[PDB]
Amino acid sequence: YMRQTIIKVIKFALIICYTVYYVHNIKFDVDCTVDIESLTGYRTYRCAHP
Amino acid sequence: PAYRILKPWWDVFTDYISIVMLMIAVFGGTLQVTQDKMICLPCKWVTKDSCNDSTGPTGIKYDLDRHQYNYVDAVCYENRLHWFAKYFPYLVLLHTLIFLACSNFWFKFPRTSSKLEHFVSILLKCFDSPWTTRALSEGVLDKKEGEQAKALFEKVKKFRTHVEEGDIVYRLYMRQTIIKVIKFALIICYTVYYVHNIKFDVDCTVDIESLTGYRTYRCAHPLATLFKILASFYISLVIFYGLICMYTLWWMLRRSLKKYSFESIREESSYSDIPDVKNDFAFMLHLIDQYDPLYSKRFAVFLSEVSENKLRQLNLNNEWTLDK
Amino acid sequence: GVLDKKEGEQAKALFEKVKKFRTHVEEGDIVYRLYMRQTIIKVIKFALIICYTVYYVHNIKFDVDCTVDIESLTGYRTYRCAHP
Amino acid sequence: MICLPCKWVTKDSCNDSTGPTGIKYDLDRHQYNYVDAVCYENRLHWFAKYFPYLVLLHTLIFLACSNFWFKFPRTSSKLEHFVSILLK
Amino acid sequence: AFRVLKPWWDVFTDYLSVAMLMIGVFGCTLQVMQDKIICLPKRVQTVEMKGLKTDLDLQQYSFINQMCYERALHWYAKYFPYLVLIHTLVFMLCSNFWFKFPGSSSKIEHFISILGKCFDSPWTTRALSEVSKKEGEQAKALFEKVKKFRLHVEEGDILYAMYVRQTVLKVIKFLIIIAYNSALVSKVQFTVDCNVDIQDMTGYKNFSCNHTMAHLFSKLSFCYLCFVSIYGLTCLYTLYWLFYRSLREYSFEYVRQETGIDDIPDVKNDFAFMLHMIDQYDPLYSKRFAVFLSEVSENKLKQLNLNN
Ligand SMILES: CCCCCCCC/C=C\CCCCCCCC(=O)OC[C@H](COP(=O)(O)OCCN)OC(=O)CCCCCCC/C=C/CCCCCCCC
Repeated sequence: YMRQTIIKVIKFALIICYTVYYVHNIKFDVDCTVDIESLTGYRTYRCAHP
Repeated sequence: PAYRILKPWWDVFTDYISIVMLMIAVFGGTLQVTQDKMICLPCKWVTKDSCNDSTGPTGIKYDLDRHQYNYVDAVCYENRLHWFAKYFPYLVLLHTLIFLACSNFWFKFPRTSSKLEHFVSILLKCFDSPWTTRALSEGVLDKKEGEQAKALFEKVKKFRTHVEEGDIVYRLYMRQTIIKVIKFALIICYTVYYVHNIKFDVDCTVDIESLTGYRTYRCAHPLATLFKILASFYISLVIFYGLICMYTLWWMLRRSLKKYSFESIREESSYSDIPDVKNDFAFMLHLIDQYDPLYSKRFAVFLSEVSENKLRQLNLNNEWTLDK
Repeated sequence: GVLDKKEGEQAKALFEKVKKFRTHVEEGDIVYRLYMRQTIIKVIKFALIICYTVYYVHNIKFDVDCTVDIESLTGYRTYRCAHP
Repeated sequence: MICLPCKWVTKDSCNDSTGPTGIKYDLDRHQYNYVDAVCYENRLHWFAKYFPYLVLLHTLIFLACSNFWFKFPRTSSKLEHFVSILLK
Repeated sequence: AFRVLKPWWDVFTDYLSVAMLMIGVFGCTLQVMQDKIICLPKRVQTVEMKGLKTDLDLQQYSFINQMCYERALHWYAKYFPYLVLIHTLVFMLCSNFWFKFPGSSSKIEHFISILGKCFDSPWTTRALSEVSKKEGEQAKALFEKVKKFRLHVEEGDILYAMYVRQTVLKVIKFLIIIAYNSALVSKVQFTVDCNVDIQDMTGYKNFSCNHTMAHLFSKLSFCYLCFVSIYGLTCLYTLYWLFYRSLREYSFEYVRQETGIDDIPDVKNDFAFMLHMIDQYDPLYSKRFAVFLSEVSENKLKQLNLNN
């Protein structure tokens, strides 16, 4: 029971750290420069992640 | 549980009709959410906001994009499709929920539910009592059966003192039946009067000329005839739900259900001291008779003081045996 | 022979229950009539179903020639529809 | 329905008359959808459109007929009585 | 079985919570739909009418749709079902808070258990017949149990305060929900004017959009408002029943008039509140319990057993 609680709290800490750090990367407007000019004709695009 | 004996044939029929109407509501709601749309084509030649309706045949070019078509469809679905053809399944769902609540209100309302549970429990234990078989057969008695019969007799007296003064169950059932026929009349009127507005061809004039280029459009509502079928089927079921309910009203007003006479039972069986019961006791025994009259018979022996005296005498023979 | 007392009274009470159930049920024939009516309805329904279903099964065709007079909206009068 | 117009007609009937090239009808996607809807509603036979619903109705009535005496209280009470006494 | 302590208001609020949960789930399922808003640009470049060629691809139209859905559609019209889900979860959690507390549940079970022991005891109707062998011993044992209950539950007042707390929480949540939903129900509109600055991507700056299920969300919001209004009226009646008369005290004076026993005292606090609860359920239970509460009746039972 002690090991289960300790794992459940250390994983809690890791989850909070990595989730809070990367939560700002969920953006609506995203610029992509993917270099597919030979297939599309354009290099840069402005996507909207719904 | 064991409330099936408290539900006569009309209640079972109305419950099954409510299940079928709920199926109609779910099917229509799924169709209206998923595939309900309009396919609107602009009228090229207009005559005062009305379609003029005028070498091989070649297609008419409207110059609209796919999204202009979608915008026209959405606008002529919101503004010109009749409200019945749009909110029919939700109205059906609301009506079914109100019907089910009315049918099952007294099973949830505490004052009536307690009395119904008490009645069904004592009647089941009385019908399954061996003392009923022994008395209707008219000294051998099992001891545990002995004080079981005595305690059940005392419980019957308790129940008669506890339920017979009031008529809340009868009044609640009357009000439920009255609501279930008033609502049926309103449903039939407003559904028959508005079913004809579910059409396949809809002419819409929405004034989106600044965004599309046309004012009047001719639209096809594909899921309309099916909605004309389901509604008709619904109007069938509600009519049945009406007629059955009306019979229930007749069954509750042809005679007084707050007075039950055991005249036939004391006519056939020996115990002629069996009295007549009133109020919720009478109404619930009438409901029991609608399921199986024998359930009343095996109950009646538990309402008699002569049977109480016979049970007391035989029990007194039993526990005070000759040896002690 | 040997007889547990509970078994004996249960046998006698079930004999009397047989008599009571007999005089309760033998008077009427509601169950038989209901079963008769159910079978009759189920056979006449089968007759109607086989009739109208065999008669109209030929109308389920893949290719349907439709003529709907929407020439003022489409420009064509007759179309050749496929029903997948 | 997937309805293509008949270019060659003869009194409301399809006339049916180097490399091949596609026939151009000059119809939008939405005109095609409207034609499908109208010919499905008016010219597809009612059996081909409502066969499963008729089958569902017929099965529901068949199952109601088969299980009516088990649900009708007058017969259900007697059947439960007989089953109980026979099993005991 | 705690159903004997659920009055009509509690059952009604539970069913309203179930209905509101159904509304929220249906709204979320409607929100699942991909086609949400449809936008056409403004000022695009017998009478034969011709269509306006907006000169836009399908991807440009979809981009305009999502841009105007994110930046022009009101947040209420996009997140109303989720708010309904959260509110109905709070209502369901805070409607059973009196029942599911650790110390309260044991008292509730003890009260209903010994009250059922009363309602099935022969000594109750025997005691009414007194007023108007083995069963005597069971009567004496149940009487000791009744005294144990008196010394066990009557001291505290956790049940009444906890029920008052949950009722007040229901009332304030209802008030907040009604206020903000009635304020923001006017924002669920079919026609929306979107003015996102995507002239560089599409060519246009002003768009007229239609929210396809704005009518459905408006009807759902009005139905949820009606359900919450009924819920709040029920909770206000619960508050009125809680505070119009002192539920911290219960007078057995009605039994004092009916039953000839006058030694029957007036219990208080949690005893009083649960007696009021079972009176809402069934008034016979308290009247039958009173003949077991009094101790001069216990002396009469002791004398009867002594003579027997
Ligand atoms: C633990 C992992 C869980 C993940 C498992 C995923 C299960 C389902 C995966 C397969 C999905 C199959 C579809 C995939 C391709 C999508 C096809 C598509 O775009 O169809 C459109 C259609 C939307 O229709 P529109 O065109 O907007 O209609 C407008 C006119 N009414 O897209 C779909 O929704 C796909 C339909 C498949 C249904 C699968 C389940 C959909 C999600 C259901 C969520 C409901 C939850 C509600 C409760 C939430 C709150 C408690």
